[PDB]
Amino acid sequence: DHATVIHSGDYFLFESDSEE
Amino acid sequence: CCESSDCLEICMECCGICFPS
Amino acid sequence: CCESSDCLEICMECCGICFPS
Amino acid sequence: YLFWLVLVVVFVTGATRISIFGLGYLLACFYLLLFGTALLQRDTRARLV
Amino acid sequence: NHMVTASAGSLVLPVLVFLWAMLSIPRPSKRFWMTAIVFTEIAVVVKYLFTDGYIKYDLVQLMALFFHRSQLLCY
Amino acid sequence: PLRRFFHDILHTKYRAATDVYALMFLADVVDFIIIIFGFWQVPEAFLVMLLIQFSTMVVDRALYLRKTVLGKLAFQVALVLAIHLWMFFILPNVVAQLWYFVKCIYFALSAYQIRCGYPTRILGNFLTKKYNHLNLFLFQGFRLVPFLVELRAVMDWVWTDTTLSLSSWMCVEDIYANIFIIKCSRETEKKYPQPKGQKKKKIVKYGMGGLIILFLIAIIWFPLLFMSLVRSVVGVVNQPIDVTVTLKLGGYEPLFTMSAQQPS
Amino acid sequence: SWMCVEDIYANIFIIKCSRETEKKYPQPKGQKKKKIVKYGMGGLIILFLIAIIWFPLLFMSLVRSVVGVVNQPIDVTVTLKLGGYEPLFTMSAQQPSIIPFTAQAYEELSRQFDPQPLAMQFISQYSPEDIVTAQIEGSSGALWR
Amino acid sequence: KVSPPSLGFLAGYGIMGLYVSIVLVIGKFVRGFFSEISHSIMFEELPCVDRILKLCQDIFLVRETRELELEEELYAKLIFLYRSPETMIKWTREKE
Amino acid sequence: VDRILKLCQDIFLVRETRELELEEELYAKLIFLYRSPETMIKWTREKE
Ligand SMILES: CCCCCCCC/C=C/CCCCCCCC(=O)O[C@@H](COC(=O)CCCCCCCCCCCCCCCCC)COP(=O)(O)OCCN
Ligand SMILES: CCCCCCCCCCCC
Ligand SMILES: CCCCCCCCCCCC
Ligand SMILES: CCCCCCCCCCCC
Ligand SMILES: CCCCCCCCCCCC
Ligand SMILES: CCCCCCCCCCCC
Ligand SMILES: CCCCCCCCCCCC
Ligand SMILES: CCCCCCCCCCCC
Ligand SMILES: CCCCCCCCCCCC
Ligand SMILES: CCCCCCCCCCCC
Repeated sequence: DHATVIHSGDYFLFESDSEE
Repeated sequence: CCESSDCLEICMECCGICFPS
Repeated sequence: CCESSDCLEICMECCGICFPS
Repeated sequence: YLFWLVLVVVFVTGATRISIFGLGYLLACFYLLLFGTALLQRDTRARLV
Repeated sequence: NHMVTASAGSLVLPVLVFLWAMLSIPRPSKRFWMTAIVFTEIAVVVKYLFTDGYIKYDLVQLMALFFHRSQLLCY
Repeated sequence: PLRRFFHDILHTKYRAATDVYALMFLADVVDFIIIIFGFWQVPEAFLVMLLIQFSTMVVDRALYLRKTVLGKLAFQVALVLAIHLWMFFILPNVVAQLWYFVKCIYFALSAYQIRCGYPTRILGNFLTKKYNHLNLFLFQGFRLVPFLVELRAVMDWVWTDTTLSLSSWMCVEDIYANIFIIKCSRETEKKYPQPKGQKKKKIVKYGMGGLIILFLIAIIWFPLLFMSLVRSVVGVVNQPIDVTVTLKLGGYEPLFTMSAQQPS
Repeated sequence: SWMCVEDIYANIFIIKCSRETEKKYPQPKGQKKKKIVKYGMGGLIILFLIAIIWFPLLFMSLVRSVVGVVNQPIDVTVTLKLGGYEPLFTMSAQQPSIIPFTAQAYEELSRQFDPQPLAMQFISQYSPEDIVTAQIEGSSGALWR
Repeated sequence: KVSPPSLGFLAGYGIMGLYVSIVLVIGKFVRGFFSEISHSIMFEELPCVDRILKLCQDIFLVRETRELELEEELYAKLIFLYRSPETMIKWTREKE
Repeated sequence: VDRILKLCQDIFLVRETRELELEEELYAKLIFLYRSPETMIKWTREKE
């Protein structure tokens, strides 16, 4: 659902995994 | 053709424009 | 004796007073 | 380009003197402006009638 | 010409410039330029037959429209 | 038949793709400006022309964001005819001649959009393309225009296909705006670095500070000055034109009206 | 601090209501935003903005434009003050003699002075039943003193 | 004819200047929403606010029973939740 | 702020290609960056 998917952000997304 | 479902949607989202969510 | 370098400085810094940086 | 400055004069002679001869001048210009580039290179000596 | 004269004068060609010439396959056409020349000539003739004290901005119009014709004839 | 062929070749065709919306909008902004300036039945006419410029700009934004060549064709056709018919409703001029001229430029750039096509990448603010100083100043100026920023946001939201609501659309717009302004400043500091520990340049300080002080002076003192100046002007000679002495004597019939006028 | 806990609670409630309604009526993942909803809210906002700038101007102009109430001289008091010592010649008239010029009468005056542009302009610009007729009385009886 | 002044101040500049001023101030009023909406996404985009309303309602319950010592203690929790944004993230997690 | 403008521009790119599922997902990143100040510090580090 839109609600749950826009409120799913966590710290793992911002880990520096080869962000080019 | 504004449905009642659309009508509540509209109202709630203008409320979200002012108030939170 | 306002130089052009000073003139841009002045302008940008007043913009920073209002807008960010 | 003299062929063409004459065409300008032909037009303006009509314009200035408002008459029936003037309408004729206007027409002479209109024509030799359309069918004119043809006879600018074909009337050079070949029958400038 | 539509900024110096009004009504039936112009308001036919400017409309056609915006709706036919500029809205066309690449180069306008041949019929556009022909109709432009024709309309300008007709306008000159009827203004000569009298509007009174007619103005001639249609001189510079007709002559520019015949200059372009020469440019496109040479291609 | 021929008309159908023209329209087919204006829609299907095989042409390129350009984005001249920026310039079309700029033409319409100039038009708005000169109509606003041209307030000089006339107020009503200028007010209708205002509503018009505005409505047409909104419709243009719609067709641009929805990438409609057919819609732009229709709009162009209608607008050309209508603006040319408004020349007949002159009854309420250099201002109008200029308005016609700049609208002609809009019609020329609009015609170009239709005959070229709409490019795939249409999103993205014009003044956020480069990260210089001019872009910075222009963007901030756009944000200073009373309602342009908010209108742009709401309008775009309504046309662009989004999953988010207005609240959230406005969030991403705010974030982007702020981030751009920061980026421009960061870029300019990399371009022209300032030595470590180099005062702040006496002149720069004097300028900004001075302006601020003068602005504050004009908040308090200047109004007082203006007020006093206008109000002080008082005193227009008033002299009795005539000396009407009616020595009403008789209680029953008051008379003795021998009196004089300006000559005496 | 009392106001702090009240603000927190108020905001928290509003969020909770929204969360609850999203659980009650979930919105599919990636489902546009419904054209109509957008058109409605957006439209209202635009109209509100229109009424910030245009509507006041409209109202203002509408009220101010209404101007023009016929004012005709009731009487034609021609006092031909002659004698320097005793000004007299006060033979004059009033409304009965004064004739509010009709539409036809106005046309006459305008046409009389039509050659002169500004002369006709004056008459024509003044509304019909505006130009009044100064039929000043000339008869005396009033001897002088 | 006579001309009745239906302006009040001055149609030419008095009312005009006032109109401009109003527009500007309404401008700022409307900006007041779409300018700093991003400075609150930390107090308004909370996934599950159930644990915070429990805290808030416990303060209310403890004021009705007049055990005001615990009011001070539960207020301390509220202010620390709102003093550290990272703990808000932890406490407002959707599931746990 | 380079990493944040990339996020913002990716939302824009994903709306032009009409893959609106990823719009919701990238919006989630934006809001978490702005919900935790410490992650903003990490993401906005000068070099890395
Ligand atoms: C290109 C030409 C630019 C000028 C266009 C026409 C000028 C119209 C007025 C421009 C005046 C410029 C002054 C800007 C002052 C900065 C404040 C601001 O919010 O400026 C805002 C834009 O708001 C506006 O609409 C500008 C007008 C503000 C009103 C100030 C004018 C003073 C006259 C009224 C006096 C009363 C003041 C208000 C009373 C109470 C209001 C609640 C810009 O920040 P921002 O958040 O988007 O930043 C993003 C990240 N911080
Ligand atoms: C559901 C009501 C329409 C949306 C709200 C707009 C403000 C009221 C205008 C019409 C009231 C029914
Ligand atoms: C009649 C036009 C608006 C007048 C007041 C209505 C308020 C609008 C509410 C917006 C969502 C409820
Ligand atoms: C006079 C009653 C109308 C209500 C005033 C405005 C309410 C809606 C405006 C903004 C919505 C929060
Ligand atoms: C570079 C312009 C001077 C600083 C800005 C002050 C506002 C304008 C006053 C003089 C305009 C040239
Ligand atoms: C003429 C004095 C100021 C009038 C408006 C100028 C605005 C100043 C801008 C400050 C930095 C650009
Ligand atoms: C009327 C045009 C002058 C611009 C209005 C003020 C602009 C500078 C003021 C504050 C700088 C952001
Ligand atoms: C002040 C923000 C940068 C915008 C540049 C022009 C804005 C108006 C300032 C001077 C106008 C006379
Ligand atoms: C921030 C102060 C700089 C000088 C004022 C900028 C122009 C705004 C117009 C106000 C009149 C001084
Ligand atoms: C937020 C804009 C929605 C429409 C305005 C709500 C009613 C407020 C009264 C203002 C008159 C339009």
